Amino acid sequence: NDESILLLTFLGFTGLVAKYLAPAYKDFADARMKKVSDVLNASRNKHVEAVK
Amino acid sequence: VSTLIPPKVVSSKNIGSAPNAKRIANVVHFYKSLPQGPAPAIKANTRLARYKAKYFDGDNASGKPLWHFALGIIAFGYSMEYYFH
Repeated sequence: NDESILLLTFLGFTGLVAKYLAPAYKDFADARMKKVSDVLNASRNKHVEAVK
Repeated sequence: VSTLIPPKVVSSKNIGSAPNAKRIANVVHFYKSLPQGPAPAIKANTRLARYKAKYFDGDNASGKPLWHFALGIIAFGYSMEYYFH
């Protein structure tokens, strides 16, 4: 009935929630672990040449 | 008056220098560190182990679990809002 249509509409909205047209938070997170990983490359190596 | 001898006095000089403080630090930081990703414990087995390997791991980390939560409410139509308040 009317109730079933409302759930279907939000599932379509939830489907649109799935896209966000390439969501920023996806790339906002994507920028993070690379930033997190890269500094550990620099920081750990920073004391590597300390003994070198 | 004679031949001075400061070429060989590092046996007791290698303690006060600043790099030695870092030297004794990072060498302890190195020996026990796992070599090549060993002991990562990738096989998680605790209650809902299947969930721990599909979405709870964090590889996806999306709105599927809340979608599963929402669908659980939908499947409970005639249990909470119908036949009850």
